[PDB]
Amino acid sequence: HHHHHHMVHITLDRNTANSWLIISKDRRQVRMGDTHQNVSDNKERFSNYPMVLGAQRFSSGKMYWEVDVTQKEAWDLGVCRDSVQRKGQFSLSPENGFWTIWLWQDSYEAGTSPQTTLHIQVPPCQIGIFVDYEAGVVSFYNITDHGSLIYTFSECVFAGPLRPFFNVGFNYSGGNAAPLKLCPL
Ligand SMILES: O=C(c1csnn1)N1CCOCC1
Ligand SMILES: O=C(c1csnn1)N1CCOCC1
Repeated sequence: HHHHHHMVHITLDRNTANSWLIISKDRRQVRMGDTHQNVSDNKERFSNYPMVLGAQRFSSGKMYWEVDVTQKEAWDLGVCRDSVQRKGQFSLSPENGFWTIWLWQDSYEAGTSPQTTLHIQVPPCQIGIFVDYEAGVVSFYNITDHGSLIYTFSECVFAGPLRPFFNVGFNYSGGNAAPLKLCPL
C-alpha cells in the first residue's frame, strides 16, 4: 500500500481505559495488569473488557497508524464511534459502532456480524490501520508481510467522530501479558 504519508501520532486516553490497564508514561503502550490499577471509576471507562481509546478524534480526511502485537495470543484493533457503549456486555460490530479485526484462539477474524474469517499466511507482528472518512473505508494491513491487505470494511456508516480502538485481551492463559504498542512514524 501507499497510505504511509497519512501517518498520525496516536496517544492513549487513560480516562477511557479499563481499570486493570497500565498505560506507559508516553501514552504509546498499554498492557493488562494482574490487578485493579487503583484509579477511580468514571462513565468513560470500559467496564467488562480490557479496552482503551485513542485521545484523537477524526471527523474528516485520511488517517494511518501502526500497532505492534508481538507475542500476543488475543487482541482487538480498529476504530470506533466516540459514543460506543462503555458498560456491560456487547459485540464488536459496525451496528454497535466498531470497525475492528481480532486474533483469538489461533485464528484472525473481522468484526462483522456475524464475524468473517481472515486468510493470513504470515502471522503479523505489526498491523497498519487506514481510515478514509469521506469514502467510508477502514482497511487493515500486515506490515510483517510487506504491507499485504488483511481486510477492508467499505460502505461504512461512521455516524459520528471516530476514535482509535484497542483491546489488549484477557490473560487467563499466562501467555497474553505482552503489550500493544503504537509504532513510531
Ligand atoms: O473479570 C475480570 C478479570 C479478572 S482476571 N481477568 N480479568 N475483570 C473484569 C473486567 O475488567 C477487568 C477485570
Ligand atoms: O457501517 C456499516 C454498517 C452500519 S450498520 N451495518 N452496516 N458497515 C461497516 C462496513 O461494512 C459494511 C457495513
